[PDB]
Amino acid sequence: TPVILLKEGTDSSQGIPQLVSNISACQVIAEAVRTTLGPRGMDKLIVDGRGKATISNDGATILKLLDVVHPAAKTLVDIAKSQDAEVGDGTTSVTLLAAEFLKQVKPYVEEGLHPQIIIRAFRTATQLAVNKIKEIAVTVKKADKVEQRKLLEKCAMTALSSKLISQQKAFFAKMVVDAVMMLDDLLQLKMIGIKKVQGGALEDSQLVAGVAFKKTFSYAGFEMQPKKYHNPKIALLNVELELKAEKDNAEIRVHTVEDYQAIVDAEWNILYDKLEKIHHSGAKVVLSKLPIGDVATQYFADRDMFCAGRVPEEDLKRTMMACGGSIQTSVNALSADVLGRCQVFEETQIGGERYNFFTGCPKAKTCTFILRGGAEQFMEETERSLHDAIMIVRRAIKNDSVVAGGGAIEMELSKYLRDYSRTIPGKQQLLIGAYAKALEIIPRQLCDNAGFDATNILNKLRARHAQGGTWYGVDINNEDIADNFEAFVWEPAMVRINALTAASEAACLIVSVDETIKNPR
Amino acid sequence: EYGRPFLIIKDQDRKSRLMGLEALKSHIMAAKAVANTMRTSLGPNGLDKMMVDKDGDVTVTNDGATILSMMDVDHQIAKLMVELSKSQDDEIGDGTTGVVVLAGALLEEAEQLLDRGIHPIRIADGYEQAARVAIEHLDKISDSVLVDIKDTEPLIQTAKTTLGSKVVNSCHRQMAEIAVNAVLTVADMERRDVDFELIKVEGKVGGRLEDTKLIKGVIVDKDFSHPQMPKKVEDAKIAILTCPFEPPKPKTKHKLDVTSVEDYKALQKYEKEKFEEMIQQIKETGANLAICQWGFDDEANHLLLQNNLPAVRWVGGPEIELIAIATGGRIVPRFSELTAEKLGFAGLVQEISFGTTKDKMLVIEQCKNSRAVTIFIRGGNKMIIEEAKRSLHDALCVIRNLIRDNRVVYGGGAAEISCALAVSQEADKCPTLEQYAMRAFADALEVIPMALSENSGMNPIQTMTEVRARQVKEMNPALGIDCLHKGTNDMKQQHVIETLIGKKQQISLATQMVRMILKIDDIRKPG
Ligand SMILES: Nc1ncnc2c1ncn2[C@@H]1O[C@H](COP(=O)(O)OP(=O)(O)O)[C@@H](O)[C@H]1O
Ligand SMILES: Nc1ncnc2c1ncn2[C@@H]1O[C@H](COP(=O)(O)OP(=O)(O)O)[C@@H](O)[C@H]1O
Ligand SMILES: [Mg+2]
Ligand SMILES: [Mg+2]
Repeated sequence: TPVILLKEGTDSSQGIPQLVSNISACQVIAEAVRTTLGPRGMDKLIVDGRGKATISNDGATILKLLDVVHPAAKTLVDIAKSQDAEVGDGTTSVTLLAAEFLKQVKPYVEEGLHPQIIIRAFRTATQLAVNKIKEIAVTVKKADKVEQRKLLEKCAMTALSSKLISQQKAFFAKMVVDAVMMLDDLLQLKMIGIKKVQGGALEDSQLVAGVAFKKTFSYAGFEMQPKKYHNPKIALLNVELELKAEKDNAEIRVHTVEDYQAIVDAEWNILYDKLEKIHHSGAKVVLSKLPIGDVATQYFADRDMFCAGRVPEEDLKRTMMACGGSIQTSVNALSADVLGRCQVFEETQIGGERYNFFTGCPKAKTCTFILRGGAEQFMEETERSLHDAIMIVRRAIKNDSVVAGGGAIEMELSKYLRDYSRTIPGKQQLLIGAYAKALEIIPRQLCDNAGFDATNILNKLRARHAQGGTWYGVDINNEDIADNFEAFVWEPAMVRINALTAASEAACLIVSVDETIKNPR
Repeated sequence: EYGRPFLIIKDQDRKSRLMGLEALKSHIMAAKAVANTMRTSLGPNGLDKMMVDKDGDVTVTNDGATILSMMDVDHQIAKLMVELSKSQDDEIGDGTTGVVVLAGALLEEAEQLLDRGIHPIRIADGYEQAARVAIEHLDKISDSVLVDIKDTEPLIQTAKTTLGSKVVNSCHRQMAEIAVNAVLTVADMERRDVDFELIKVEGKVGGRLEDTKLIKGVIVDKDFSHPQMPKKVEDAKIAILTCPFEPPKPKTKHKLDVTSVEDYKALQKYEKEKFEEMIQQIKETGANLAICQWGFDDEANHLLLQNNLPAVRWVGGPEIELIAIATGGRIVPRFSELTAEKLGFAGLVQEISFGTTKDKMLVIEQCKNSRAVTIFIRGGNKMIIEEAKRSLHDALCVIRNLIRDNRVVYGGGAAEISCALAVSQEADKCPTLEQYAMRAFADALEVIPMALSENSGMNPIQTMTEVRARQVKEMNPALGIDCLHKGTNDMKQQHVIETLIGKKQQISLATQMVRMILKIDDIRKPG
């Protein structure tokens, strides 16, 4: 009392009440993204301090936009971020599963049960579920070159069903599959361009096998040179072409006016030497990362050649990868093997902007998307929806194991765990039963969002799954259940394998906390 | 456990939220308010808005895109409507108010279906189906006409129709002719595109609006450097330069050391030798006029006056490139590179003086076949000049659309009535509860004739009922609202023409924006 142990302002809370409080907070966090799941899920609008608005249906994006400061609640944001980074899809399901686990095991915690027993039961159940999923997954060893495409298309269409572009999923799946199959062996994401140009309708979106980028700053004379070539040669440079001081470290000391005149002439001679070295190589299109002067622009325009300066590094790398050249910092060795080639080059008007198009290259290892729409957030949500399909297709290319969706896999896992639980005695039976019951939150939420009678549909699903219909889930349009494997509702096994491990790990970490201590400020 | 108030979100006590149907109703109310504000500026009889800037500047305008851009709003739905109008303006360039009116009507129509217990995704799907049916029907009734320099009559009619709603309708025949002539002069036909950097629109207050004209040349706000130079030349040969009329100067750091009187006098002689040499170089090529991007010195100015060769000083880069494109010359960076093959021919260069002010301007005219033209706008008010510029831009955009695609439909609401009839006919074969959404789309597609009739001063329900009865009885989809009271409902006879891509863009953009608005169900914002 005279001298206190810790600093004034410290807050501490221990025992059952703080654990119950953590369980309560996780429920709110799950309620934040509850109604964004399934083909009939809505989206949310978030306004920040500066008045900028964000319209989103992505669980990870919504959770990031929320300003959560609860230490127990931050774990559910962390697992969503981890899932997004690892597989790229399934960000809401993992949060819902974690909250369901915590809510289901709340009363046993309230009864004074030791948390380590619950943790052990969770670990056993997670291992069993992952093993069963890996056993019952479906794969084709040597299917085809064309049966390897319908699988990817079905996966992409399933991934696009709950998004803003749901109506054009058949239109977008083909483009995403083409984009991924035109991409190397490392499947780098930076090798795919996404451009957003206002105006037009969604069906006006296009994919260019080649490259296309926005017009850059231009000087006088840019309008005096041609704007279409059929079989050009392309020079890619990292050199600055304009009249300038040789080095900032330099200084000129001279005595006579004749030497003064020679010094004046020398700079023009240098610049014209570089320009003639570029010209004599045969290149018809010139691209640079550095400024192109007005003198250079007029020189190129006087000889019917196209020049562009201040091209972004990413665009220049993509152009090089598409055409087959190499960035040159010196124009003293401009051979043929360092010049790119394309089958047609144009400049076109798109929705108030001017764009440069290089198309026709067959050896391309990249592609570019041109996305249309009516608003900035419209296009941003379109891009977010495209990313989800791209990541799913990449993972499916890596491994081609799929399972049916709509709740069939969760129902099967719940049935398996319930059957297993009856074998073991003690409180392990109760905890495994609670874990098995927690898995059917996904079909219930689907039916709740669609506006069905969830109880009757769940009863029918349970009755079907026990009689012997492994792949049976809810049918949104038919108000009933249906075999989801013959209806082409597919997804890779990783999404559920990673969701279970991530959700189980977050549930164990929250339960194993005893007290929380807060330091001042 | 006493679950006392526990803090989850930063600044939890000062943020608000809205969920459920209340958010959707608020969105619908905001959209209705914006659409009702924009309703009265539709048609040849519509009125215009006066907008006061943040600094007190006044703008009197009829353009929906400009009005929505100049309004400042807090509601996110209102900002979405503003962006929708701007996207329509960027894509097509005309019909920026009809789209917002249609979107407001569609969102208003969705409210009854929401109240009756229909999931908004069903409404969105029905709207998509109806929009696809209407678009498929639209191209079936379109007629292609022409694009050529010989006839130009349908282009003139289209420009007249687009200019009929503006304050310029006093001389709309003349301005339509100007617009079509300019676009046909500038247009590239094998690639089917135009560049609007080749059309320069300038206006100076004073005179009469009818004094507006088209110059197949260039007009700039400059004059001859020396006050005693001749004010006109009739066979001008132009030398365009980008180098100052000054002795040269290296860009890198330099120092010239003077160590003796002989070196001093050598420098003194060199300075004037350079001045003489540049003028002799320019004169030796036979040029009669010089244009420079930078300034002259007094010695150069007097030498230019003395050698009987006028010059223009301190012009801009865009003006230089326009002059080069018009006169067929080339831009040269040095006097050493000047040759008689790089000059440009101009049939007249004149200096025009306006009224009691000292303002003077330079005009270059009567060149051979030119890819650059200018529009010279005159008027008694600054806002008159601004509105004339906007109307001319609309006309040019419409003619560009005709260049891009050359099949049209007929206005006055005839296309909307026909599309509504088609959607209503198709909805009778859809049993799966979507007939309600299709009929809602059909009802909301008929707000344009209501707006036109109400603005014109007649009775909307009776007028459109009679028009639709006539259309279904006969087989003329070209019947609409007689706004100007000429005694007929036949827009094909009355020469009211609209582009097809404009209607397609309006319908598709409005439908997709309505779908986005309907999809949202939650909102969070600070206090
Ligand atoms: N056509 C469909 N029919 C039934 N269920 C579907 C269909 N498409 C997707 N689903 C279900 O929706 C869920 C996906 O939810 P979604 O909101 O897309 O994001 P997340 O994958 O992050 O949960 C999956 O569990 C899947 O079973
Ligand atoms: N002479 C006319 N007779 C009948 N309708 C007309 C006439 N001129 C214009 N309209 C109609 O007025 C409508 C609105 O056009 P306007 O007021 O210019 O703005 P916007 O073109 O941006 O919608 C058009 O749909 C057109 O069909
Ligand atoms: Mg998903
Ligand atoms: Mg108009």
